[PDB]
Amino acid sequence: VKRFFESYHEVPDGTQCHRKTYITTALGGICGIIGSAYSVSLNPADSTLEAVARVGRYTFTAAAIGAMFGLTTCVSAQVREKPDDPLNYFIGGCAGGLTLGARTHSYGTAAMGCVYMGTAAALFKIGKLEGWELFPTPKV
Amino acid sequence: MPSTFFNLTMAFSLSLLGTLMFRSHLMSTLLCLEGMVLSLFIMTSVTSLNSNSMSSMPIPITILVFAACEAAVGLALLVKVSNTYGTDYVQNLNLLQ
Amino acid sequence: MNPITLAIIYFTIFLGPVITMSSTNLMLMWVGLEFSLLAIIPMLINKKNPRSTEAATKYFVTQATASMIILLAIVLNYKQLGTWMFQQQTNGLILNMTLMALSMKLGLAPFHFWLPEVTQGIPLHMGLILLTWQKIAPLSILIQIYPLLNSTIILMLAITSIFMGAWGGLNQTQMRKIMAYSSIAHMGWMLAILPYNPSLTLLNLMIYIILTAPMFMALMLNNSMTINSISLLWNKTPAMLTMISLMLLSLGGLPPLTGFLPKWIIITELMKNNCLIMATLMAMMALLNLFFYTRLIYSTSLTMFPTNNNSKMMTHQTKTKPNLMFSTLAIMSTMTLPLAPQLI
Amino acid sequence: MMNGRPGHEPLKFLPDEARSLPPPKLNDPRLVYMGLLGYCTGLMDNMLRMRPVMRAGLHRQLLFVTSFVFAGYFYLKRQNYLYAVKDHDMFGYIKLHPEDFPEKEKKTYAEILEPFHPVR
Amino acid sequence: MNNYIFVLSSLFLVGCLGLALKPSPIYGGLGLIVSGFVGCLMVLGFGGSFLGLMVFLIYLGGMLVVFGYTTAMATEEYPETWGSNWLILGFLVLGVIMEVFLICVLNYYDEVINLDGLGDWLMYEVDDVGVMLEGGIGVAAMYSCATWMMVVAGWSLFAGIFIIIEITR
Amino acid sequence: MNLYTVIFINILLSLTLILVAFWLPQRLPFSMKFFLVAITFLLFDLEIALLLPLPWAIQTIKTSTMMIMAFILVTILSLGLAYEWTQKGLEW
Amino acid sequence: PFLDIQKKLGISLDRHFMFLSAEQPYKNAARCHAFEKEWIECAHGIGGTRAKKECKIEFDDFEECLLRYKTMRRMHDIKKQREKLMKEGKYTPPPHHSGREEP
Amino acid sequence: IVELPTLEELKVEEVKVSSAVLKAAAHHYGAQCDKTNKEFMLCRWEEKDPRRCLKEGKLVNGCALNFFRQIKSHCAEPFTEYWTCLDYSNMQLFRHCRQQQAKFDQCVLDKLGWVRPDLGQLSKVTKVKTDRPLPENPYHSRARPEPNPVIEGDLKPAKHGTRFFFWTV
Repeated sequence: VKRFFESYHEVPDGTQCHRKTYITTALGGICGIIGSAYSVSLNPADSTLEAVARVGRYTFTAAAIGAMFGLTTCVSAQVREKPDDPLNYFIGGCAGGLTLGARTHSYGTAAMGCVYMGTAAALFKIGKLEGWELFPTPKV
Repeated sequence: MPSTFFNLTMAFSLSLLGTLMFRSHLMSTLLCLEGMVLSLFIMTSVTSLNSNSMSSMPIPITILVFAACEAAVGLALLVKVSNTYGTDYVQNLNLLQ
Repeated sequence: MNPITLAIIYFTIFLGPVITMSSTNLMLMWVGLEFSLLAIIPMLINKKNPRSTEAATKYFVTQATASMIILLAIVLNYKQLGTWMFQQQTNGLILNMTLMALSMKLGLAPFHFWLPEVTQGIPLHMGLILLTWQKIAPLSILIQIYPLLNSTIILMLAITSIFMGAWGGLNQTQMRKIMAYSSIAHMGWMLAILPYNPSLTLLNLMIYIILTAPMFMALMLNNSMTINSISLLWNKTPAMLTMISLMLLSLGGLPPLTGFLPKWIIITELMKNNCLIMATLMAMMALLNLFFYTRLIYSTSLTMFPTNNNSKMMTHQTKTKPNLMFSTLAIMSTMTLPLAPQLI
Repeated sequence: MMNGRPGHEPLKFLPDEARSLPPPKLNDPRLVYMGLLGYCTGLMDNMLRMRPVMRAGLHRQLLFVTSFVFAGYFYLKRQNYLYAVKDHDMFGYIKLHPEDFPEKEKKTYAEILEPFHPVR
Repeated sequence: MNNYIFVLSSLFLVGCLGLALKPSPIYGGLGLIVSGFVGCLMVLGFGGSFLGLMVFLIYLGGMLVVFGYTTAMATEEYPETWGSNWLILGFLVLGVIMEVFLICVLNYYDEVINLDGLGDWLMYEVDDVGVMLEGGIGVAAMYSCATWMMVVAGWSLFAGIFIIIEITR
Repeated sequence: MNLYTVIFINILLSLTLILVAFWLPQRLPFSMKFFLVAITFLLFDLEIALLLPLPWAIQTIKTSTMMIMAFILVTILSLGLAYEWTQKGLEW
Repeated sequence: PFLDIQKKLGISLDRHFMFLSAEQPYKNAARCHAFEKEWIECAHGIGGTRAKKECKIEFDDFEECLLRYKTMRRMHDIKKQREKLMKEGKYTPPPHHSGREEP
Repeated sequence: IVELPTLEELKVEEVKVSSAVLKAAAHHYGAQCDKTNKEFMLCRWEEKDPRRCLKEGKLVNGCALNFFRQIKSHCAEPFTEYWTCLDYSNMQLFRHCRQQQAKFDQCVLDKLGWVRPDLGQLSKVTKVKTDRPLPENPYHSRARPEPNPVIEGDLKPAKHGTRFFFWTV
């Protein structure tokens, strides 16, 4: 149930967007659940339903940012024909920033979100391109 | 023990889920807390007994002796709380926010 | 406290960490942790104020369940290896439990909620012990088992702590809680390098102890639990204004002072090990910690807050002096940097 | 790290092996720093306790400048050993496992062709 | 009979399920006593008498009597909340049944349960012709062979008195 | 099993009585003293435990250490009692 | 450990009883004492990093004396077939299961 | 495989008499037959594998068997009275029967000459020399891995000093 997410990376970027979007949407959604959970455990709700709603809101919003990121990056790559280009991701990251912005009904957040999120995603692309290692084993 | 040590372990996790989700009375946690010490004591004694490792039986009891005092401290805090708030209810414990 | 009781308790609060450190049989390491839990609770409720009972009852439940989880790890190991101690072979989940549990007793990352609250309801004095002579014990257990723990989790708890500590601190105005939050942060750096170079954890701790112990004996010299309270320091005792300034900027990583070394060598060791992703993000939000440190600087030193007439009365009376330890631990802390090579 | 080394003295400060190393010159800048670090501690104390800063506790000033320094010689004596062990350990390995640390050969700059990026 | 230990172990789990669902403090205490007895029998099933019976002496009548005691003066009456005790009872029963099928499911995964191997593992090896191999001979190493285990515990109790009196004061 | 047989008859005999008995017919009391006693009780109850293996430990080859240990345990707890007396504890 | 006040002082309050092969009371040898020895006299002088690959034969065995799972498996496997075979009427427990009894 | 010996290989005569009978005569069996007993035992301990010391074991039963046949020949009636009284007791305690014991023990000191071993003098360790080569590599130990090599030499002041960032040191 992990061989899955990884698949996103295996096929060249810009190709098989369907899978990409699905995977990206799941990750966002997973984060949504976790995020809602912390948001409900602490700062609890008033009624069971109210909290179920939260969970839903956070889950969907996160799933959305996941989708548009996946969709935009894949499509940009295909259209721009740059199979591996950090910018592709930035376009996508920005997209997620905007979505989040919408779901929060704020243009400003979209601004915050477009740059920060995009930059972050772009760095992910570079990271993969340059073989950056995260959480590395001690090799001293 | 292969599946008799899974019941005890899940007992400890069911007791884990208990101590971590409070509800009203604090005593129920403490009491739950103790449910773990019993499960740990039972598991330690069980494996020591089927490993014939007699050099280790001291531990099953040291676990209980330390756990008893641990609980003594826990209850004195509890008595201290229903002396200051007239109840053991946890909600009362929200001044440090 | 009947001075006899004071001795028994204090001995236990001190035998508690020492047994942990000295023993190798994990069990004996667990009871060392258990004795620390039992000894600290009496002192925590010394005023017996309504806030205090809350503090102890939280500290105790958080400490107790973690203690039980640590014992479960030892009990499980006993069946996966007859030994009473973690070994290369240990199941990974067995070690991760010990990390979470021990990261609760030390209060790192997503388990950082109890510390700020217990640091708020206990006296300044017992605050120090609860922050620095109670971190030695669990850390010892981790440092001993470092070869075996996971690099991923530690890093996540490390980064989280840094963030939570920083963000939490920005809003807080109560000093006790500002320190509680700083400790969460520094504790984070410490656990970041544990998997790679334990010896640096022991430096990032000592320096934290040599920094926090002077800082708290400063807060209590005037027993100010408010920044507004520490801000009138200029009237109550003017000299400590100079060193309080440097020690707090030292607690954050600014380069001339001793406080840079722990962050600098931890970053050097992480880059040596290639975590230039993780190290970078940590150093960046580490900079957030200095912002709240300097905001306090502003109130206490760089700007003079208005004081009360009744203060002139406290000036008249001779001010009970700060122990010598303050000085020796203020200087060795604010400026030892020129002697870093031998420290590491 | 360096613990677990053969012969490790389980609780000793500086094993006698450290006798072989040169003793720290008492005027080593570092020990002299510790001295100044100390004098300042003393002066600071006087200040926090509201005493004439320099003209008071002239006995203490001495205890300080002389406690810190005393500590230094015996600490530096050790830290110097620790570093010295590090080489013994490091250099030895380079040899015992020679192949892993081969002496590669560097060509003269004539042979090497470094690309020239014009500044223009 | 060969399942004697599985069953006992099963009931223990339920007992703990009860404590977890946090029924009224005193009924929960009853729960810990039931699990306590079940557990004692478990240890008394793998060949350990002293360890087990001690569970009874120190923990069944010894420790929880206290719990019930304090749960008599300070934990109020669980008043106006008693109704849940029935709901909790239900979930408990439902959960028990759930687990019933649950382990059946785990049994399916042969890849432990040793459904056939039940009663073949409660004990593994014995000194058939031995004499002094009784649980307890070990518990006594605490006085001689291992004394650390006693000096540490002893301190706990001693310090305990001073601590509890100080917290209580 | 033999014990199990006896015990279930024992419960059966009692449940039989109560059943026939019900079928044939056709808020803040608290004193720390009480809590304190319960506590002391376990501190003593735990000690009883550390003292229970003494029958097996008598036969220990050491003997000297046995007694040296046992005497220390009994003495340190008794001192605990001593301080309980000295303090208002045990004075209800 | 972190502070070896025990080796230094020469005392051994915590080391004598850490493994199953330590001195058991009345010399009643533990179980798996045939292996733990073989698995710790092997890993003595060789650090862990190299007590984890080459001294894997002795742990793979000691992981089976204690857990004794491969046995459980083999046995469980045997029974299954016996069950299926007994279904076909193929296997009929020999009276050896109920033979004389050797002293 | 397991090389478990075959039944025919392990089919030897045994005493097969009530525990009490062995017990009643035990003291004299520990006397008349330890030469071989010990040997089997020494074989047993040093060569952990019973399979290896099986032969010695067949000798054990045999020696005892005749031990019994000789008893059967002389002072048999006495022995019969001693065991019957010894068996009645639940722990087959020796002191309940001393009058019967004296007869048989006395008789075997008239007819067989054998002697009841005085208190002790059976517990004391014995030396029996056996041809079976002191099993080398018992435990079938594999080869012990090589100890890490040893850095050698004497310390020399560190090279160029602490090489920390810009510290001429």
